[PDB]
Amino acid sequence: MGSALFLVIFAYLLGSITFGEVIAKLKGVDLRNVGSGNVGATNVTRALGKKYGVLVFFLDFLKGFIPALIAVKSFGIDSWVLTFTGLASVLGHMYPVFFGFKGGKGVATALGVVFAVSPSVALFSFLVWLGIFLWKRYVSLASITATISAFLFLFVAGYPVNVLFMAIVIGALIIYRHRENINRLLTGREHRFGTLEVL
Ligand SMILES: CCCCCCC/C=C/CCCCCC(=O)OC[C@@H](O)CO
Ligand SMILES: CCCCCCC/C=C\CCCCCC(=O)OC[C@@H](O)CO
Ligand SMILES: CCCCCCC/C=C\CCCCCC(=O)OC[C@@H](O)CO
Ligand SMILES: CCCCCCC/C=C\CCCCCC(=O)OC[C@@H](O)CO
Ligand SMILES: CCCCCCC/C=C\CCCCCC(=O)OC[C@@H](O)CO
Ligand SMILES: CCCCCCC/C=C\CCCCCC(=O)OC[C@@H](O)CO
Ligand SMILES: CCCCCCC/C=C\CCCCCC(=O)OC[C@@H](O)CO
Ligand SMILES: CCCCCCC/C=C\CCCCCC(=O)OC[C@@H](O)CO
Ligand SMILES: CCCCCCC/C=C\CCCCCC(=O)OC[C@@H](O)CO
Ligand SMILES: CCCCCCC/C=C\CCCCCC(=O)OC[C@@H](O)CO
Ligand SMILES: CCCCCCC/C=C\CCCCCC(=O)OC[C@@H](O)CO
Ligand SMILES: CCCCCCC/C=C\CCCCCC(=O)OC[C@@H](O)CO
Ligand SMILES: CCCCCCC/C=C\CCCCCC(=O)OC[C@@H](O)CO
Ligand SMILES: CCCCCCC/C=C\CCCCCC(=O)OC[C@@H](O)CO
Ligand SMILES: CCCCCCC/C=C\CCCCCC(=O)OC[C@@H](O)CO
Repeated sequence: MGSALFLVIFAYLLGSITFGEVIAKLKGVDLRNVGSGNVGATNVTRALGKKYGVLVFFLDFLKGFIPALIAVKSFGIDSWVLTFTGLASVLGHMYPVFFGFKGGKGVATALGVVFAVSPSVALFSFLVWLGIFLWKRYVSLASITATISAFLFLFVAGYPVNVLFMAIVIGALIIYRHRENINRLLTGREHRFGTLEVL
């Protein structure tokens, strides 16, 4: 259907709005040259402050939630339209047409996709993330662990193959976007998150 193609294209274009760069540019800051140089909510928190980072997280989450919600309600949980809508949102966040195809790691937007599929699974995956983050204070370790957990939760809950395909590809892409963090974690060179007073 034409409406299926338009929903997927809409999801990619919406995901291509790198809200970390939007907010930082509104503030005259080049997010690629402050902090870690990454463009997600974590680096916004690191460079501009937790309140700006919460805003960016919410906006990047909504990019994934809104199109996936439309897909679920219009085409059904079993539809491969949902599969490609969720993938398009995440791929837009990672490879944004509006920001030189240099985007983020995909965690916030992927959580938004999952929330449209299953708010409970999204909550459980967030709880894993927060637990792992508070355990060791590595953002990357929390995101990798929670991404794997999210797939396992959808699998054991019995979600259909279109959803599992969407989740395994999104999850693999997220882990790939963390490949440098994994290298640092394996060699003891990953930094814990926070100011010197917090740490
Ligand atoms: C840009 C500033 C304004 C805020 C943006 C709007 C945020 C929320 C939008 C509502 C979500 C989209 C509607 C989803 C929905 O219920 O779709 C179900 C529909 O497909 C039933 O067939
Ligand atoms: C790079 C993609 C974005 C720019 C181009 C967007 C539009 C491109 C091609 C038009 C495809 C229209 C397909 C409509 C279609 O098959 O509708 C049939 C359906 O509505 C009922 O069977
Ligand atoms: C990077 C992603 C690119 C996506 C490109 C999507 C467009 C692909 C194929 C176009 C299909 C032709 C549809 C033309 C059309 O409106 O025909 C009407 C006809 O199908 C109804 O009888
Ligand atoms: C169809 C719904 C779309 C919802 C999102 C709407 C788009 C919102 C933000 C993206 C563009 C923000 C650009 C703001 C702006 O002009 O900032 C200028 C300033 O950053 C200096 O370059
Ligand atoms: C299997 C595919 C779906 C994966 C869903 C996403 C991973 C699940 C849970 C983590 C969500 C909480 C993220 C908390 C947070 O502050 O993230 C900041 C963000 O910038 C990290 O890159
Ligand atoms: C449409 C419904 C929206 C539901 C909520 C969407 C936003 C989800 C999560 C935002 C929380 C991210 C921050 C997580 C967090 O507390 O990180 C740990 C750290 O802050 C502890 O110091
Ligand atoms: C204008 C701003 C919001 C843009 C949202 C774009 C959403 C794209 C398409 C809307 C969904 C159309 C669904 C058509 C429909 O009834 O499909 C039913 C489907 O199950 C086939 O029988
Ligand atoms: C619905 C349309 C939304 C459009 C949102 C605005 C996107 C367009 C222009 C904003 C600036 C894009 C370039 C940002 C960028 O990556 O700058 C280059 C970077 O290497 C700076 O270090
Ligand atoms: C699949 C549908 C595609 C529809 C057309 C999308 C492309 C339209 C306009 C491009 C927006 C601004 C792109 C410029 C851009 O990303 O520049 C930033 C880059 O130089 C950062 O190094
Ligand atoms: C539903 C699947 C749609 C596929 C869309 C894929 C995402 C959007 C554009 C593809 C870019 C492919 C090339 C990779 C790329 O962006 O290079 C990385 C960038 O950092 C260098 O400019
Ligand atoms: C489906 C997504 C749901 C996520 C939205 C809810 C986020 C709300 C709260 C998370 C943060 C909890 C408080 C963390 C905190 O106070 O940590 C203190 C800790 O650093 C002490 O060592
Ligand atoms: C397995 C999924 C659940 C999430 C991971 C569970 C790991 C267990 C506990 C995490 C709670 C946060 C505090 C852990 C801890 O020892 O923090 C030390 C810190 O508070 C003081 O240096
Ligand atoms: C805090 C720790 C939480 C850990 C949750 C553990 C979930 C992981 C593995 C359990 C495997 C259960 C057996 C396989 C299973 O349910 O298959 C899924 C599917 O075939 C059911 O439709
Ligand atoms: C069974 C299917 C397996 C599919 C292959 C796994 C894809 C995941 C990660 C890609 C790892 C290699 C990176 C590719 C690469 O150099 O891309 C860089 C840039 O030009 C485009 O992103
Ligand atoms: C949900 C099932 C479990 C998934 C666990 C995924 C863990 C992924 C990558 C971790 C690789 C590094 C292992 C060592 C590590 O984290 O060390 C932390 C610190 O002590 C030194 O960097």
